[PDB]
Amino acid sequence: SMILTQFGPFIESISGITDQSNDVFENAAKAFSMFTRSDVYKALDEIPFSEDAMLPIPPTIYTKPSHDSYYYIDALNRVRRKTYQGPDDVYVPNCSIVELLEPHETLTSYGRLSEAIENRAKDGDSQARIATTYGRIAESQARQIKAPLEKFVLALLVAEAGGSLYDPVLQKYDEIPGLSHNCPLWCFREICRHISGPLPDRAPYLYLSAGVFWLMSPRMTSAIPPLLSDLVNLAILQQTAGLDPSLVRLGVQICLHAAASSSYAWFILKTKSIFPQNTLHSMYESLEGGYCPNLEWLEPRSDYKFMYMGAMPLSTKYARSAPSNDKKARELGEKYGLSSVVSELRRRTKTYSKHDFTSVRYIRDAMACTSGIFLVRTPTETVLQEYTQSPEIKVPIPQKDWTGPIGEIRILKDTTSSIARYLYRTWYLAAARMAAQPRTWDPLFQAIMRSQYVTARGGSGATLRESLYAINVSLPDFKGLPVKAATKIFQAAQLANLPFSHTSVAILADTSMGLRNQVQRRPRSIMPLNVPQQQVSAPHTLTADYINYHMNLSTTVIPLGVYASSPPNQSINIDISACDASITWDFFLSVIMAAIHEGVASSSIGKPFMGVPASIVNDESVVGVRAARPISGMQNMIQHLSKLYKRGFSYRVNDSFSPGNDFTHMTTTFPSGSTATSTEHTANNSTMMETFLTVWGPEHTDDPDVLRLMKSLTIQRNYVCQGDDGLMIIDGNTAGKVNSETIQKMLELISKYGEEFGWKYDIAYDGTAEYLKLYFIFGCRIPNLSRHPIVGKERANSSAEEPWPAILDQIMGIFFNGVHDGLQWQRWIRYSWALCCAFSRQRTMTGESVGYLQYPMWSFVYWGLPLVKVFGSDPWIFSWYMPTGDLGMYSWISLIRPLMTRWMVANGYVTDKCSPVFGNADYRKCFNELKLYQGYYMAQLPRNPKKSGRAAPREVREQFTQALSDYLMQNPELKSRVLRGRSEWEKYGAGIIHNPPSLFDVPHKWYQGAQEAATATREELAEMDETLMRARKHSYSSFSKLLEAYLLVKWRMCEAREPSVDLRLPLCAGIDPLNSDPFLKMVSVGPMLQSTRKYFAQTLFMAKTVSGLDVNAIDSALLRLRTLGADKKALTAQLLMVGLQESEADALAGKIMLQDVNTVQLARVVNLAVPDTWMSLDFDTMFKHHVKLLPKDGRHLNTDIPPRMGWLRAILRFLGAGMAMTATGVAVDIYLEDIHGGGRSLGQRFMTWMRQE
Amino acid sequence: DEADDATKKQAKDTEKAKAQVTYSDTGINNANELSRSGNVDNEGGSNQK
Amino acid sequence: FAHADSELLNANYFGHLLRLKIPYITEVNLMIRKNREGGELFQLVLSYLYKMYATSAQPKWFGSLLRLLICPWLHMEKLIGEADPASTSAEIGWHVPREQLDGFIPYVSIRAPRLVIEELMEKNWGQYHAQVIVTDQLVVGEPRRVSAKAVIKGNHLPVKLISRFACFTLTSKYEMGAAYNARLAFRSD
Repeated sequence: SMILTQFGPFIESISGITDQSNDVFENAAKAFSMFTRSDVYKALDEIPFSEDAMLPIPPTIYTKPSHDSYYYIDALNRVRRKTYQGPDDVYVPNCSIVELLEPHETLTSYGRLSEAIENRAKDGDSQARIATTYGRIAESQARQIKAPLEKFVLALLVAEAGGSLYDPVLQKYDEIPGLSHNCPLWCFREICRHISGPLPDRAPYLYLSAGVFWLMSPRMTSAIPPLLSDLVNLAILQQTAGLDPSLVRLGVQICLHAAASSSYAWFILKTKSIFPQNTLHSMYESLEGGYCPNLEWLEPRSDYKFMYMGAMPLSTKYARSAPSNDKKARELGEKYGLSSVVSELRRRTKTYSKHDFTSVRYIRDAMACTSGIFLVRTPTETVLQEYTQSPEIKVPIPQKDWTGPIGEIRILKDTTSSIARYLYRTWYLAAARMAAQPRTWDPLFQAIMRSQYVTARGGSGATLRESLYAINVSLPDFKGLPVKAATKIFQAAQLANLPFSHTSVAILADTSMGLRNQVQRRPRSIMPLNVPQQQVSAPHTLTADYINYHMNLSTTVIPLGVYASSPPNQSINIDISACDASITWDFFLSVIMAAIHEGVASSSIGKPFMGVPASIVNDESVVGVRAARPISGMQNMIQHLSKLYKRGFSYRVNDSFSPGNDFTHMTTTFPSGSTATSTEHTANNSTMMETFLTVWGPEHTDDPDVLRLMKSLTIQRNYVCQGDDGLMIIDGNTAGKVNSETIQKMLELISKYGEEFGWKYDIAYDGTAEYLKLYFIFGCRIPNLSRHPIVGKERANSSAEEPWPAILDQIMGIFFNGVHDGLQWQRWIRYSWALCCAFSRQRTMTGESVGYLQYPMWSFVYWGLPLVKVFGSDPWIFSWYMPTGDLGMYSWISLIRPLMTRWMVANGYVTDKCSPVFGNADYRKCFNELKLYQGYYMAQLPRNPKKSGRAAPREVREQFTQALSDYLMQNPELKSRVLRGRSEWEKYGAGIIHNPPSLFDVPHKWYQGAQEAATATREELAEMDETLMRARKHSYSSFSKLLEAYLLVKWRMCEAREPSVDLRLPLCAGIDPLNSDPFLKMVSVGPMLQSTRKYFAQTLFMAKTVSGLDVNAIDSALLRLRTLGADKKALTAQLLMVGLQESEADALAGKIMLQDVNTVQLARVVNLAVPDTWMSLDFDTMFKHHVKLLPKDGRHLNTDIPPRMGWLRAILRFLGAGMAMTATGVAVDIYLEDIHGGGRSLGQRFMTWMRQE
Repeated sequence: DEADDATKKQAKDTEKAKAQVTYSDTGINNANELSRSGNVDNEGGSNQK
Repeated sequence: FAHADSELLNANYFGHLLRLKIPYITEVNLMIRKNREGGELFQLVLSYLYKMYATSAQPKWFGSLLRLLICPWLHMEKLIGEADPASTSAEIGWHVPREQLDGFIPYVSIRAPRLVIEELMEKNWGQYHAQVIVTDQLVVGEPRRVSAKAVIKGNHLPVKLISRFACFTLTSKYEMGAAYNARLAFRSD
C-alpha cells in the first residue's frame, strides 16, 4: 500500500495496462533515486505472507565463536589458515566481525576495520596481522555483488506488485504465484529483522564502492553478505523462472545449513552437486513414451554438419541403463546431515516417466536452485594449496629407453617397450610436416605470430628487468611516458633492438599472479609469461596447432551434444582433473621436446627462425661416437626452452588482502595463460585417447564384447574434446543401445589407463552429455541458471570499481543472459523495466552546483529492451528477438507507424506538411518533447570514456613507437609493401573515407592500449558529465541518416510459415507452450543446426582472418569502397596497407569488384550486425527463402532495383527479417511493398551517407 | 571357470595385467567340453544329497 | 644433498638445483659398507627404486660443483695471500637500527684486494630488505652470538652486485626477541 501510494501509475504502466510514457518514467526515476534502507524495510514488513513461505531457522547462525583459533603463522611468516575438516577446508570462516571494528564518523551505527589494528599489523604483530587478514578477506567476500543489494529487491517489489498478468496469445492469466508466497523474501526479511533488533538502523551492511560498512550488532557473522545474495537470487529467480515452492524451499534450507556450518563457501563447494545428481544424473530410469530429435551425421567427419530428420517416438527399450546412483548420493546427503533433501529429491524424481515439457522444466527448476555465490579465499591459500599438487606415474619410462644427451635433450629409443613411443611418433611427424610447409616461413605469418602474444593483458616483467640488469645489459626505461611499466607492449619495446644471446638468460625469470573467481569452483589463477619466454615457445604452439587442424582434429557447441544425447546414442563424459599440474618433464614435456627437436631437423637445417640464430651443441647420441653437430633455429629454441621446462616455475606472489605475505616458491605446474595451453591440452588428450583405443585397450582385455567395442571406436569418428575435457560419442547399433556392462568395463579400464602415466580421469556415465559446461539430456538443451547469477560480479583486486555508466552497461548483459536462458517473459521483461528504470539517475556531486542525470526510456529501447505498449497499442506486443540499434528501432516503429500517427492527433500535433512516413502529424513537437531524439542520440553516446594523455614528450614517445614498430616488423618487405599501399591509397582511393585500416595504426593502437587502463580520476569524468548535459539540453530535428533512409520502405506480412520442427518435441528447457513467444518463435524458425563458428569464418574475406586489427573493418572498408565507385587500385592499396605481395592483393581486388557477396556479409556497408539473440535460432533459411522481394501483387515500380548496385536487395533482406522477428507470434512470410523513392533514390541516399561514415 | 583360473594364473606368472598366452576366449568354439566336478557321482546321478 | 631429483621437485624446493653424478660405480659401493640399515641387498633394491623414481633428465658430472667450491679460492690465495686481513676482508649482512635487549647477522663473507673492496663500499646495498627474527638460544660457539632467523621478502641478491673479481662464501648460517624489519649493509676495515 505504502509503495502503491508513490508507484500508482508506474506499476500499472509496465504491466501493460496503460502505455509507457516519458512522464511516469521520469517521476518514477525521481522516486527510484529517493530512498533510504528504512524506506525499503518498511516494504518487506508491509507485505503479509501466506505461511507456505514459513519454515524454521536454526539459532546457530547468529552465535558464532571467535576467529583466533582458525589462523596461524608458517615458519616463513606466511599467514595461512588452520584446516579442521580436510585440506579443502581453506576458505573464509563465518564468525565474529563485531569486535575488530571502529565506527564511522557520521554513520554512528555503521563501522569499519580498525585503523589501530592496521597500524599494528604494518608493524608486524602476530594477532594484528591475523585480524587484518580476516577483516580484509571478509570485506572481499562481502564485496562480490554488482549493485547495492536492496536496489534489486526494490525493483523486484516495484515490478512484481502488479499481480498476475494476461498472456495475449494463450488468452489467460498466468498462475505464477504472488509475491506473498515465496520463501526467500520471508527468510531475507526475518534475518534482517533479527540482525537489526533494537537498533533504529535496519540494514545489515552498507556497500560503498571501495569496501563495505558493517553494523555493530553483537550477533553479526560474516556468512550474512553471501547468504543475502543467495536469498535475493532465489527470490528473483522464483518470480521469473516459474519455480515451484518446494525446490526453492529446499535450496533455502541448504543455504541455511550452509550458514550453520563452520565455513560457508566450503559447504557450498562440497554440496555443489546434490541438485544435479538426484535429478539430472538419475532421470526417468523407467519410461514409456516421449519424443526425441532424430539427428543424423553428415559423412565427412571433420566438418561437423548436421541434419534434423524429424522427430521419433520412444519405447521401454530406451530406459536409463546407466548404473545406480542411490548409495553414493545417499551417503553424500548423510555425511553432512542433508538426508531429508536428498530423499525428497529422489522421491519426486522417481515419479516422472514421460519425456515431455514438464519433466524438462522440473530438471531446469532443480538445476536453478544451487547457490550462486563466488567462492573466494586469500591468494596465499590458492598458491599454497593448488600448486603443491604433482602427478604420480606408476609406470614411468624406463631408464634404458633414453639415449645420451644432445645438448640437454635425450632421445627416446626406437626399441622402447613403453607407451610413450606413440606420442613420440605423433609429435615427430607433426613437427616434420609443420616445418615442411612454406606457410611457416611467410614473414606475414611470423609477424602475426609476434602480434599474437603481445596483448594488452600482459604483465610480470617485474623481475625480468631486474634480472636483465643483473646480467649487465642496458635497457631504456623511457622516462616520461603515461604507460605503465607492467604492460607487455612496453616490455617488447624494451626488448626490440637486442640480440637473442643477451636475452637468452631472460627465460629463467619468474611471473606474478592473476586471480579470477568462478561460480562454485576454486578460484582460477591465470598467469602471464614474459616476452622471450613466449617467443621461444613457438614450435610448441605450431606443432600443436598442426595436430588440432590437420592430423587428429577433434575440434578447434550445442548441436554436438544434442546428437550425442539422443537416446540410442549414449555418451561418456571424460574430464581430466588437475590437467595443468599433471603434465611435467617426467613423461610428457620430455618426450614432447625430444620429438619436436628431432622432427624439425630436416626441412629447416641451417636457416634461422625470427630473431633466434643458429648454434651448435655437442651430442652423444650413439654410444661409440662423440661430436659437435650444427643446430638450426627452431632446434635452438627447443634447447633454450628445455632448461626452463626442466627447472620448473617460480611465482612471485603479492596479495593485498593480507599484509606481510610475500613469497616465491618453485612449482612444476604448466602455466595457464601461455601462448600454447589449450591447443596443447587438446593435442595431448586426442593423442592419448587414440593410442589408448588402438594399443592399450586390446592388450589388456579378454572379453570379445569389450574388444569388439574398442575396435570400432576411434578419435576421428567418435571423440570430441576441448581444452582438457571432452565427451565420447557411442553410436547406436542395429539392435538398439549398446550393452552397458561392457561400456562400464571399458570405463573402469580407462581409469586404470590414467593412473599409469599421471592423469586422473573424472568420468561420469549417466545417460547425459556435458560439454563446455552445457548439460543436455535426450537431445534437449538445459540452461544452468545457477551458472549465471544476477546479483554477483567477479572482483579479484581490492581496487575501487568503475564509475556510473558501466554499472548500467552490465544490465543489458543481465537481460541478454536472461534471453539466452528460459524465463517467463511476462514478469522477467517487466523486472528488466523496473531495474533499468531504477538504475537511471545518479546525483553527481560537483562543487556548489546541483546537477542531475537521467537516460530516457528510448535509450534503453535503443539498446535492446522492447516495449510493452506504444501510444495506444495492444498490450504485450513486441518480442525481444528484436535487433539492437537502428534496425530494431526501425522495425518496431514500422509495425505501429499508422496507429502511432493516429495517436499523434490524440492530443493533436497537427501540421500542413505531409511527409511520406507521417503525413498529418509533425514529429518534432512530439518527439523532442518526449526526449525520443535526445534519448536516441544519448544512447549513441559512448559509455566509459577516459583519456589521460599525460603530456608525452615527442622524442621519447617517437622512440617508443619506433621501437614497437621495429619489434612488430622486423622484415623490411612488410615496410615496403605498406608504404607502397599507403602511397597508392592516398593517390587513388583517399578522399571518400579518409580513414584507412593500416598496419601502422597498430604501433599507435598499442601505445594507447597501454593507457586504456590508466583510470585517471576527475577531469574526464566531469567532461563526460558536460557532454551528457549538452547532449541533453539540445533539441534535434530528425533521426540519423540511416533511420530516415530506412523509413521510406514498406512491407507486408501474411501466410504464416510452416513449422520447422515438431511442436510436441522438448528441444530446450524453459521454452514450452507456457512460454508463448520464445517457444513459438523457435518452432517457427527452427534451431541453428550449424556449427556457426565456421559460418562466420567463411564470411570474412581475409586469407586467414589474422591481422592483429579488426578484420571486420578491413572487410567493411573493401565493401564500402566497392559499392561507391573507387577504381580497383584503391582496393589493391587498401589490402597492401594490411600487407600482401602486391599480386594477391590485386587479384583479390579484381575479384571483390565483381563477385556476389553473401547476404550476412553485406551488413558491413551499413554497419548492421546479427544480434546474439538470434544465435540459437536459424536465420540462414529465413534470409534465403522467407524474406523475398517482388511481392505477390506483382510489380509496383517502387520494387525495382537496377542490375548495378544490387546490394540493396541484401540489406532489404535484413530489413524484412528484422520486421519478421520483432513481431510476437510465429515468423511470417513478408513481401516487399512500396519504397516511395525508388531504388534510384535509395541508392543515392545510401551513397550520400556513405560519403561520410 | 577352470580355463579362466588358468588364464589368470598365466597372467600372474608373466606379470602382466593380461596373459598374452591365453587359455580362454579363444577362436575355437569348445561349448561341449567338460571337466569333472562334484555334481555327478560314480553311478551317474546328482549330488544334492 | 638428497636423492632422486623429483624429491626436490615434488616438494617445492627454493634454490638452485644441480643434478649431479659421481664418476664411480655406485651399485657395488652399496654392498661393501657394513652396519648400514637392514641388509645390504635391501639398500641396493631401495637405491634402484630411487633411481626408477627420479626423472629422465641428463644430470651432469659432479666436477662442476667442487670446481666452483675449491678452485676460485686458490687464485685468491695466490693473489692476496700476503696482504692484510683487515683491509682485504669484508662482511655483509642484516642490520637493525635500535637497541633493546648494534645488531648484525652475517650473510656472506668476502675476500678481495683493496681496490675491489673500495669499489664494493659505494654500491647501493640499501635496496633489499627482509624480516629478521632473533631468538635467545645461544650455542657452544665462543663469542657472544645467538641463533636467529631471517626471511627475505623483496627480490634476491644478484651475484653481479657482489662481483666478478671478489671471492665470496656460498652458504652460511644466521647467528646474531621479535621481528625487527632490518635492512642489510656493508662493513669492512
